[PDB]
Amino acid sequence: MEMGRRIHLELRNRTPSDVKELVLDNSRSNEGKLEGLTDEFEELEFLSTINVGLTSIANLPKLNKLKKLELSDNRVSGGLEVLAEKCPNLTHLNLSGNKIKDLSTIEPLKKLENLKSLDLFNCEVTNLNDYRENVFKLLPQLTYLDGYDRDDKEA
Amino acid sequence: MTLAKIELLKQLLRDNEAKTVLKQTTVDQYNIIRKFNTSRIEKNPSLRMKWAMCSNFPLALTKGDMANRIPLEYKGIQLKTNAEDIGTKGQMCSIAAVTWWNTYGPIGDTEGFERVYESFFLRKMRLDNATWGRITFGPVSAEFIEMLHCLQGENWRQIYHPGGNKLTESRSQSMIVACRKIIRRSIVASNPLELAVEIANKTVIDTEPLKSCL
Amino acid sequence: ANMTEGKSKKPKTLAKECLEKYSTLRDQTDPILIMKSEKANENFLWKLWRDCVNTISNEEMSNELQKTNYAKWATGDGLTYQKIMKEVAIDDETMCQEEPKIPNKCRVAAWVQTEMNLLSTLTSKRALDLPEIGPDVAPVEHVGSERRKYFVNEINYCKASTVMMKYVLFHTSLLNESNASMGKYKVIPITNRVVNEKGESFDMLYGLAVKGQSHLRGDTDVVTVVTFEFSSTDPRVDSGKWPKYTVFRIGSLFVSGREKSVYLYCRVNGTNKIQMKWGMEARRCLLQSMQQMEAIVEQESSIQGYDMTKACFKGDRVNSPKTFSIGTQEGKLVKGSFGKALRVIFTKCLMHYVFGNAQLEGFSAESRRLLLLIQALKDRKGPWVFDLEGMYSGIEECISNNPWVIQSAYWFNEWLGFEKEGSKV
Amino acid sequence: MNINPYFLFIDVPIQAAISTTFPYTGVPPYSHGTGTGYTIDTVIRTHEYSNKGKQYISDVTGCTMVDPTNGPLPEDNEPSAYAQLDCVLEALDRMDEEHPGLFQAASQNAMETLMVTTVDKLTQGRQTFDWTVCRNQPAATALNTTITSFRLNDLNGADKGGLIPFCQDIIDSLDRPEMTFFSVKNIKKKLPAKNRKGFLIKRIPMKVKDKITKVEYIKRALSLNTMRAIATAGIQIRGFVLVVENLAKNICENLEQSGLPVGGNEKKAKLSNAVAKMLSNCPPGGISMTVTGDNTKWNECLNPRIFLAMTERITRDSPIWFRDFCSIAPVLFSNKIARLGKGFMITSKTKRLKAQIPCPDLFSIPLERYNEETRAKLKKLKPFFNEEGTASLSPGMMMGMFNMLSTVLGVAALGIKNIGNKEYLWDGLQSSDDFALFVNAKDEETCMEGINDFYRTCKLLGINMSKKKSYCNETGMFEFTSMFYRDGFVSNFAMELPSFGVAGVNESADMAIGMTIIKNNMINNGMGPATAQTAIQLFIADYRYTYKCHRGDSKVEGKRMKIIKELWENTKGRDGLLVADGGPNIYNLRNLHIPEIVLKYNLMDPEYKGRLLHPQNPFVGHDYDAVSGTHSWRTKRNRSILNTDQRNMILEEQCYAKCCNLFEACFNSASYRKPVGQHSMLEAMAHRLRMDARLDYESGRMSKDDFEKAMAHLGEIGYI
Amino acid sequence: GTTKELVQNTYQWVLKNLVTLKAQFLLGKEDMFQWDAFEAFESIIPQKMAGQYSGFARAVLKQMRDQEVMKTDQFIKLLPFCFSPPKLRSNGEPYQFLKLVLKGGGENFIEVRKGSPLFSYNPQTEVLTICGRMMSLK
Amino acid sequence: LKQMRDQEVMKTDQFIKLLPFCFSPPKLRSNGEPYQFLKLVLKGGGENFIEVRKGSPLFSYNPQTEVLTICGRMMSLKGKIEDEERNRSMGNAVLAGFLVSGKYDPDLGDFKTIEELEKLKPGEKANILLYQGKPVKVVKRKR
Repeated sequence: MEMGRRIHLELRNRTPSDVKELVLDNSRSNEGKLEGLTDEFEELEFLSTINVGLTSIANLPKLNKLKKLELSDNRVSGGLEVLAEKCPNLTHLNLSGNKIKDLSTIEPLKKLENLKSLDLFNCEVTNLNDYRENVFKLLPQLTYLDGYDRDDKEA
Repeated sequence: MTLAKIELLKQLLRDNEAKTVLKQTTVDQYNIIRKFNTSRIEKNPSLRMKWAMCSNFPLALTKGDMANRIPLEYKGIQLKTNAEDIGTKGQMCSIAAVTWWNTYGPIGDTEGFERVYESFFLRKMRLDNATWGRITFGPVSAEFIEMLHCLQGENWRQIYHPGGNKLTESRSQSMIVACRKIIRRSIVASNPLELAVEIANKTVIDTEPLKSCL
Repeated sequence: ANMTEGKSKKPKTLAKECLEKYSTLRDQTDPILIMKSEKANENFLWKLWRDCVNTISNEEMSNELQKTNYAKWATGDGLTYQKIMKEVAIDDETMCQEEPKIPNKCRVAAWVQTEMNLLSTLTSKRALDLPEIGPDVAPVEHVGSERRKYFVNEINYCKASTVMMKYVLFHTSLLNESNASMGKYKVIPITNRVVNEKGESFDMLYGLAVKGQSHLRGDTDVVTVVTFEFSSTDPRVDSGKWPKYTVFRIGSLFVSGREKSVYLYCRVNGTNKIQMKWGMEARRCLLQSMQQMEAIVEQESSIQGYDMTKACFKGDRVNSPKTFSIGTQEGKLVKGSFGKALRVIFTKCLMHYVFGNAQLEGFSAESRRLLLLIQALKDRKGPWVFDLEGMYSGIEECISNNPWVIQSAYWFNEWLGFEKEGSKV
Repeated sequence: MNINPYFLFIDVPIQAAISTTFPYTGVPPYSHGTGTGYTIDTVIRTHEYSNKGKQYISDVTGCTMVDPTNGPLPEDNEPSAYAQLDCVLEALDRMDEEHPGLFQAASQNAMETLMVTTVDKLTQGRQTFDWTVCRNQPAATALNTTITSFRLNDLNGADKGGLIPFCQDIIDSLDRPEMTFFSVKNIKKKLPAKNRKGFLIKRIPMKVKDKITKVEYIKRALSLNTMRAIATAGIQIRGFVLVVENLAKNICENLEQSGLPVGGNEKKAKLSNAVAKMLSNCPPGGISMTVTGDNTKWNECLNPRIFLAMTERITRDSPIWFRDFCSIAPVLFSNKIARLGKGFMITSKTKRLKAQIPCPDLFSIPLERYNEETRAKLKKLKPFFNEEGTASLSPGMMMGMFNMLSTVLGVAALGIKNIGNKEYLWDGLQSSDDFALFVNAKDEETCMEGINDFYRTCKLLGINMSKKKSYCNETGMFEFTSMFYRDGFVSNFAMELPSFGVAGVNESADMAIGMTIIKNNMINNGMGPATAQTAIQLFIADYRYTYKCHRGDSKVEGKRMKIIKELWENTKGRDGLLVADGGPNIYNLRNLHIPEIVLKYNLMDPEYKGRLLHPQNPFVGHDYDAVSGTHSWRTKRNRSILNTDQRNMILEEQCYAKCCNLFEACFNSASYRKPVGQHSMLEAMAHRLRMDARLDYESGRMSKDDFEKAMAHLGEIGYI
Repeated sequence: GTTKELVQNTYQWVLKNLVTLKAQFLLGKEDMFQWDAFEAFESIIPQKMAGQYSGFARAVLKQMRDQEVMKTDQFIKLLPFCFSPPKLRSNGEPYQFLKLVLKGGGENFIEVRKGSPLFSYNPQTEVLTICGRMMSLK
Repeated sequence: LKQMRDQEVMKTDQFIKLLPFCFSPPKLRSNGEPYQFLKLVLKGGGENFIEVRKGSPLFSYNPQTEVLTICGRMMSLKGKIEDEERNRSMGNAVLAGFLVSGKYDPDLGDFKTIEELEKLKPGEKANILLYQGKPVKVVKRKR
């Protein structure tokens, strides 16, 4: 199975601007990328990339309608500033299970202002003193986190 | 069957040793053999009392009219036991019994108690009449040793003065301290004048305003 | 967690209610093994855990195991050698003394840093409720009360305090169970009583543990106990952190509508009555940390002539809130409030007590001399050493396998490097 | 942010930072095992540092003896036990000259105290090695057993009451050809016990008489048994060591250098005063250096012969009898024999077997069957081993037994103050294991020359300074017995903290003991106000948990808590109620020396005062300070076995088991139907069977014929 | 039996005879929803609100049949709740829910979106955890 | 207090208990909804706490005799208590935006902690516990 097969199954061989969500899960990728998603995409709301072996974020269509994106179980470790230049309209961010070394990796999210929830589970950065407080004062725009900002609501 | 036990007892009585041991050894002595048979002494006194208190009747009890004054039961709670004990040669009482005595026990007369334990009362009186001073940190008398725990430390010193029957300047000794407190309340607050006068006008030494005493 | 009004109940009933609330975990019968110990048998441990939960969920007041089969065969209690008369051993030629299993040598463990980092954080719950004291009159009493107020406020919710309370409570229960039951297996839940900011109090259950028999009446005799503790961390992430644990996967909890797995770390262990007493006394870390903080404050006040408590905590007009160098961030020094320093001190004391063995105490005793010499160097006192390599050998003789000792050596090296690089200014 | 606790040292002086590193001043449970191997290693090391001395065979005990005194001087920095007698005598002479009339006064005071003392003083001590049974027993039991054996052997020193007759009888007992004594022997059991067969096997002790030849008793008296003390000494040695230590304490008390028996802030005062004194008389423009010296193998190098020489020199002008009395202890120690303990353990994995080899059979097996370290240790220990599982040990001091004399010797070493009339003056402090040395000179080079001279001098006296655990620095900052001093500030390394739980006497007594313990900790160990208040809080919590006496207004439930709540509801003076009655605690620093009864008297309810302090209440019946009320109850303290002879002869007859079996059925059918209270078990059985027959007939279980038959049989019993 | 046992048995009865229900679903008739097995299920739904659950489930199942394709897990989850008659809104539309509470409260709840303590199907491996027990759907 | 005033459930005990705390400036959550508490702790820790639902050593009320207990001192509140005050027992003055609507219904589930109450949505009914043996059923309100 490949990203192309998932794209064909979800789109069912139709125009790219017909679905506002994608499910790219359990898909092998060339050197850890997210190919199979052409830049021609114009409308997209939800994303899902799990067990894709994504190692970096360097290929992504420019978008202005996406609000949620899901990355998990990946060895990606690099600056995410490119998201601002690609789609500065993210509201739900999920990095659960990813591999991030230190706090500097999550710095480039400051320039994004629409993010309200960020998820980081069993991450090497999560095991630090005052990581919760340090992240909060580092990303003032954030309104939610792993789930315990002040209360518990569901996405 | 009663008859079977009776015949067995008669057969046992036929033998001299069994008859002797049954005639001499008491029911109280019967418990003793089982104890050493399957029990022994323990250690760690702190935990020992912890275990003992949870038991039913851990406290020894004296024999007398007062001992029998307290009841056997109280609101569904046992207090003591009727049968005699072996060790103490008397009754045994539960912990709750003590509390019962503190609640509904006979009210004795405590007149002259201070005289008997006069030293402790003198110590308490000396402590009460203390005039604590300042506390000074590192540089970088019979009545004084008793309080040494609160006077001198490794890197601090507490200025403390003794007391004892210094009565006569009562009213004065009152007003000063009261006045002092007023200042302590006013200096911290902004514009101490109005607050100080307000507190001074609304203070009474137990019958009269501070102004009259001053 | 199982919110309760605040009444005191027997541990068995508390465990029963906690399992009832999380019924799915209790009714788990098919274990999804995730990791295994080198020697322990997963089947025996799982059957023992099933027996423990069955006993907890029953109705009898006693917490005594009735299926002694798996308990006996799981802790290796039947594999003990049989003692024979000395004469046969003298006559026998195959009976020879065995060599001592000297501790292995291990490198730096990355999980101790995470332990120290996390145990010093402030959680949402506190587990300390101490009684009251008489009114304070003397100035020394006021100073002490202020110090106590600041200390408790700073470390009330610290996770280290909750862990310490769990440790002391579990050891107290273990010691109590050894009162009259010595030849029988006893099931003991690892419970805790906790209170949150809102005031509502919870009764947490951290797992179970079955304690075996100690036929010998000696107090320094190991009584094997096997403990099954719940956790939410997948051991595969740090394979080297758990070479001694047998872990299953029981079920999944939901906190914010999201599924998080639950593993059951099962481990065999051996401890004696004196170790129970040591665990019970492990509450002395509170007094130890308070004494350390009070020594710091006393030194600060001795520089001056007046107390420095509020000034060094909150700061007065003349002074500023004292700040302490806490740790490192991306290789750079980081400062923090006195509260963080107090929390780190408390966590360090708790870890020292928990990870205590002869190696740790020896290493501390010799690092005392090394630290004193470093201090003399700092104050330009011109220290002289007669046999430096003797001190270094004495210190290194104790760094074999203790996680705390190894991490302390690592931190000492880092701090020594920092002092060297900072003394040239 | 990776925490680094050591970074605290950047912002805080290390002396304050490492304050109270070890909460425990005692011993941990995980310390390296002190078994037969450890004692063997200790004796090996003791004989190793003195192997260049004179080796001979004792003509009394027939054991190998090593005498290093006046031996060849060391040619290497390794520890040495060769202490020249002349140097020690000269040091004592210098001390006496500096402190005229000190040795004479101290010896006179010690002899007067010995004359006025009593044998009972020997009962104040830790575990003592009882020789009659050859084990470790409490001091009182050991003294009683020794007295009984002496009485059996026509020795009645304890009868006179004085300690001098007791020690005279000890040294006389060391001369009897044959010594008879009592001993305890355990024999197996055959009496019934209900587990599944009404039969159990245990051990019962009995007292027997045993005799031992002269040499056996001589060896036993000198034996040192092992249980950071490494061994304990019997009763034959206790009196003499007590007298010698009293003498040494009398000498030390007036020695400004001695760091003992100072306790509390007096230690800080002594430290600061010593520093100030040394700095004051420093040469104008000179340099003052301080060494926090430590002594390696302190007690494995000091020789009992040197202590004998010190005792003889000190008591040079004293009655001859007192001189002999003082000398009896060093000579006893110079012949000490160590006991190796239990033994070793050897196992066979293939057959899953293990066995314990006791000390007498240590060499009964080829050495190839022991691991490498034990093999080497036994090979080295062979010459100093006896056939009775004991090791001869002439040198050494096996930890603290002459601590005061050790401090005196250290002070003597520190009192020389100069060698070769060079430009350096040394002094300092020493407390029985550790010394702080202050040396004033012109330049650091001369200070280090003086330090080297002091090192050589102490080597000549047998004191071995630790080069691997000592350092030198400009005076003003140092350590002395886990007490760091730094330019006026003073901190502690290890402080004992209150242990969990109550003292274990009773409510009022436990409260008083806890408060006085907190007060003593504040006074001596230097516990700060906040720490003391937190200790008070913890003690109150533990006390309430132990006695189930939570606050009267709390919402907890308990058997005693209902009555406590009722009393709290009925009481007006709720501030006057004791903590034991669920009242509010009012203890604080200013009132840690006042009993709570006295504290709350003025606030107590007069009716509550009468009930609590009733002159005749049934609880009280018939250190710390408290008030005798209804909270001074006594717990049942009655266990073990009495009437030993009668019970033993009854249990050895035969028919006891049948009596138990008959008793069990009837008196266990019901939980408690026993007319207890000294009733003969036969009488209780008669009453029980009478009642059972009555009930059976009333309910119809038996006919009138069986009823009458039962009453006739019971008529023969005698209780009907 | 307990509520958990009833949920387990109902879902197992659904799973075993999957062919019958999946065939009846295509026809689109109420006969399949009026099965006897769900009567006991009707006991473990709040009476005051079970009808709303049934109406919502019926509406979502109709939408499933109309405007999308096969989705076995959601059909499984939402089938049993439709036995009780519905109670439509005043206007005429069905009530919307995302958390179906069950008798006993607390853990006894089904999640409409993904899964819950009683029901949770993972598609990545196609495994259905029901009342703490895993079935396979391959 | 505002909720009590709006819908008439005015209870003298709750008013007296919670009046002093009203000084400090309000500190609401990001949602704009007031915090929720079970007991309000004061300085000194331990006993120094006021229970919002049942009673604390520092403050307790006995409606049978209408007696107010403050720090162990007892007073009578005769004339300051309305007849209908007792009937509206406690449930309308323990949480913000919640009012009583029924009684204990095991079917709805066990008692809900403050954590679930705070995240609840309007129009949803929950169950709470005042003290041992006196549960109650409440419902969130927009006002």
